[PDB]
Amino acid sequence: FGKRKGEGFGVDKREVEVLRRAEKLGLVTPGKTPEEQLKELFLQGKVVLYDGRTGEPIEGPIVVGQMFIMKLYHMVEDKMHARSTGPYSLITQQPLG
Amino acid sequence: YYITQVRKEKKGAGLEFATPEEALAAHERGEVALNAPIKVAGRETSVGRLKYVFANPDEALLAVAHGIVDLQDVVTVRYMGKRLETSPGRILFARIVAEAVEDEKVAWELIQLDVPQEKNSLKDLVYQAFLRLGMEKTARLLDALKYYGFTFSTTSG
Amino acid sequence: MLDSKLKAPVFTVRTQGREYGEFVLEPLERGFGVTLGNPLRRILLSSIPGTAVTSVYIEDVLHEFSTIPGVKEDVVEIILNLKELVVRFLNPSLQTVTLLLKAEGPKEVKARDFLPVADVEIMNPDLHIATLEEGGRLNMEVRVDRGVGYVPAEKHGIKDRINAIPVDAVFSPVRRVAFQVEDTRLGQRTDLDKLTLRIWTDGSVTPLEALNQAVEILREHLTYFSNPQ
Amino acid sequence: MLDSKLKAPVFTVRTQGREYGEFVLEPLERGFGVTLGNPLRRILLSSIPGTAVTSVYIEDVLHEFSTIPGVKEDVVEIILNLKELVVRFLNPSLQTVTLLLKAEGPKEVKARDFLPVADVEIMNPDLHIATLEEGGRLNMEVRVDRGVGYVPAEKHGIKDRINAIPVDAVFSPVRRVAFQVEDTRLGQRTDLDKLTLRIWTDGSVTPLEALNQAVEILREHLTYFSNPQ
Amino acid sequence: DEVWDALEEVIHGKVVLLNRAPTLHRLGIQAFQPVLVEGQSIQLHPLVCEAF
Amino acid sequence: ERVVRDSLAALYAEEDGEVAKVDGNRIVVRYEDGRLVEYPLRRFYRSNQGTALDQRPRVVVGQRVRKGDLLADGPASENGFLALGQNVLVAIMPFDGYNFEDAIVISEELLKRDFYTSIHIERYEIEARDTKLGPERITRDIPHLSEAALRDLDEEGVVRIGAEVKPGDILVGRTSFKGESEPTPEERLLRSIFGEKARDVKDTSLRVPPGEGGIVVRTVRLRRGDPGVELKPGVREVVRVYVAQKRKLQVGDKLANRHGNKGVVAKILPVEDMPHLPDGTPVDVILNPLGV
Amino acid sequence: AEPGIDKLFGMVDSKYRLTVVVAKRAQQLLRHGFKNTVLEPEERPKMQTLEGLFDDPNAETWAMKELLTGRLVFGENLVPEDRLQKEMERIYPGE
Repeated sequence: FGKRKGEGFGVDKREVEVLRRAEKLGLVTPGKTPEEQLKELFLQGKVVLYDGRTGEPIEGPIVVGQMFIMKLYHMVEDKMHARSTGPYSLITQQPLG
Repeated sequence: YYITQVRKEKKGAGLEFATPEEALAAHERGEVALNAPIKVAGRETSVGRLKYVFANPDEALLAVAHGIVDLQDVVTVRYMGKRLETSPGRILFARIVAEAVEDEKVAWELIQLDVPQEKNSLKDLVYQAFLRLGMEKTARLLDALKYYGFTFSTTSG
Repeated sequence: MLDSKLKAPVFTVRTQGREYGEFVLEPLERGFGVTLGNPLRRILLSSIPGTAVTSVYIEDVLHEFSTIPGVKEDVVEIILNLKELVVRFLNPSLQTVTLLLKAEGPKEVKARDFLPVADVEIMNPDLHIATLEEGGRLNMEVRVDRGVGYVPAEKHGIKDRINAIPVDAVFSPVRRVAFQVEDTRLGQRTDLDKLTLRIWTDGSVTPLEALNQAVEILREHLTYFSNPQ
Repeated sequence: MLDSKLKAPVFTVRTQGREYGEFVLEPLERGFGVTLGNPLRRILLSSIPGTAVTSVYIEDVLHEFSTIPGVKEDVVEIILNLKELVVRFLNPSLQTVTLLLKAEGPKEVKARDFLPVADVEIMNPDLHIATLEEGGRLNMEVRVDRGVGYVPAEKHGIKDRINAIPVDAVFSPVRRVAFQVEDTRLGQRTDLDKLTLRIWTDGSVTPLEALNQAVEILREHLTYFSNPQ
Repeated sequence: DEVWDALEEVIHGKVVLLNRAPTLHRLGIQAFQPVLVEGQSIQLHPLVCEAF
Repeated sequence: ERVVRDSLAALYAEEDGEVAKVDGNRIVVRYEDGRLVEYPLRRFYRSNQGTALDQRPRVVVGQRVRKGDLLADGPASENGFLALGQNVLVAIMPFDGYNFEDAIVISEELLKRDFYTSIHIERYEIEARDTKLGPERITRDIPHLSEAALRDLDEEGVVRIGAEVKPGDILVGRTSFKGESEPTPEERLLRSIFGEKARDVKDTSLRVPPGEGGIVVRTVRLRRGDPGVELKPGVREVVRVYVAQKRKLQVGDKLANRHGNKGVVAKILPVEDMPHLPDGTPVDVILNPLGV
Repeated sequence: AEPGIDKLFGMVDSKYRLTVVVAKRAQQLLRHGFKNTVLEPEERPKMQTLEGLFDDPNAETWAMKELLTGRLVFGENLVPEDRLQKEMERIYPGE
């Protein structure tokens, strides 16, 4: 947020609608200025996210971050199997592949 | 759930408005001051319930779109032949179902918009929808709930 | 033109009365239904001028929370019924028309009792305002304007007469704007949306009329990006 | 002009190179920064034409999983380090161009090595490709295509020479976009939406040409609302 | 790709069954009208996961 | 740290020295004692459970190494640290059911950047048995209907390197003898109407199974003149084909965090419209709170 | 779910008979050629690559849309066992 005051802008007309529903909730101390209002809301770990579809925001801070996500290995079972017709056992005449 | 609920807040000045007349003046202005909330304990009516009164069920929702009313904020709204006091959101829910089964009169005989919708309440809205209404039409309501369900919830934040 | 080009949006329409209308449109490229939908939605509820009773003054009533003798309704319930009123003005010269009314004796005052102003017409005739009784007097004025959206009484607090009472501003002819982007399939690719938005309107402007108005404002707005400074 | 229309958003820009640019545009009617900061932010992120490595070729390589003897990298760390490259064609007719390169000895081949082509300017002069040791032979062709969106190589699979290898390939130049509807103040009413966009980019295409194609497609789209059905 | 438009027809109206791992009750095998999808993955519905 | 050096994967440096050669395959290091050892590196070797073990040098030409410091990173060692995944920014809220119960949404962007790619290797095999109905050849011949399907085979028999074998394609050609011991009446007249002279043999060629198959990478053979092998009786020669593929991150996969959020991907979202930070940056993953 | 399944379930003495009716009725709708239908002209069964369903899609989407409209008749032993198929094969062409 430091760069905000530098790069050349201030809090949206969105960056506040959230704070109300925030103070009403009970996360940010009422009264305290918007600026110091977001920090107290950032230090809880959450930040003001906007919906990537409506431009409109998400009424209410949504904790975000950097989590270490590994991709889990696949077993031969996970492979998809589809059997219309096919081979057939010797003795026990029940299908097989 | 979220949508169907009502906040509660601060209590500094002793209010129980249901009686006095100068309990509106110095109180309503006090909502304009930092003393009287919109969700306050004055049992009958909190200053917030005095500020907004919407004619048609719809007006009840434009007010939420225009930064004027929260969905979880107490409000006075006149539905079918009665001065109702409920959140703008409870009056929405009351419609989702009312639309899942066009019949808007039966679509009110089975929903308790008197409280937050837990998992046990709905279950009921359904079992009862099934019984009363129809089975096919019901399923319609069942996703009709699976929609808003998955909707608000994302902006719920 | 044949394939991809003539595969341009199939703008289907279904307009019932001056209130219901369902405009379909597709195919559209991945996530575009959701790209056009919203704008038209935040527009149809924010920049569409209209007519509505914003200011109301009463005979002897000076405060918003009171009741009049020989009047079933109350000061907050009568001015409510007015919020349900729908009129109309002709040219730009009009910015605010105060309607006049005065009735007495056993009568059910309706939006027809006012005095017929020239450039203004009430789309809301048989609108029930109140039921008068014996010894009951009623005389009010209703300032009608042309804003855009929903304006709080407190927000403007009109100041006609000194005892006048503000009315919440309901300037959006449209009651609600719905839209969905169901999935559709056309040939090779199927990841195409099918943008559909329904629009509810009091009858002031036809749903489809609003549309045209809508898209316009949004278009006349893209030119705003023209003189590099 | 004097007022209202001379109060029309003052479009101002800000650019050094083609890598960045901010685009203020105030004042604006209540809640428009949204109704415009968004559609755009979307179109900008995908619907703008660019150019990226499509098919690669290696002197003595068969499959994309081999290791050129003499080069530090693996072929899978060389065709991945190409996707980082950014070319800038000059005229439509250049849907495709091929850029050779022929090096040896202990040198750090850089994108500045590609043997030049008329019409094309590599704005990526210092990007690292491979690292050749004593006696290396890294002779390679590399196709560059103009396109749009993101298309798995697996999706197009182009084969120049049989030994050639295809690569995944994103086409959007834009690398970031955002908007900040800061409430600006100017006397009469302060609910002033001061919309301002800021588009970053590889360079392939400027920021202003972008914010233009953007607002163009969308104007080119609001058009499919004409003939109902 | 023309065949794919035929499978898109040999399934109209038709349905298929889907059984859970430990089928515990009738509700563990439910019909479903097929919709052709993309991927190595059967797409289920949120409301049924409660059944199986 | 103590995991990548102890678990053997990343090739460390013994005694101090300078870096002499640096191939994608050899790192002959120069010890400050006149010595210069050649440090071979497994290019793209196959693991038992299929994952890869491709190593990559992390040292420039002519570097003065520090006794005990990685010269090449093991398979999943970022740089000496046990790296089994990526750091992606995670937003954590509920999405229109896409993350319904324990399912995860992935930002399309994640693939725009070669992030979650993995290089797995499958080993297809097959034998030329010596059946009493005649020896099972391994020729570039597939009796009945085409040549359009012979391309990849290129070399007579086995498939040519660098050929993405699409599932259903011939990986190796083979021929067995049709009947149990006899020819056939109806199939006798038939073959004669269009050329009685027809290889009355069969096509039992090793093909790729339904599922997948990528670009060949290596083919082995143990035909006659067996070097130092042990083929089995009934086996004339064993041909091996190794296929590899870049398995990007598609729906169905299960990515998980070291705490238990064991989930499976249910929707790749085009960056265009997924939750974004006040400025330009969006989120790549998304997680439901209902599980915590 | 299924259009008027409610009435359907609501027109039989057994949820199981409504299952037997449609299936068996689905048979003879394909068996004796697709023209044993008690309705067709205007608004009746329709698919969408063209309007094709007019010919032969899901046999039982008919059996079900037929019985919904009070035209069919089913009982415990309504019409005799062998002559039934005999005459039905006499009135309907298409093989």
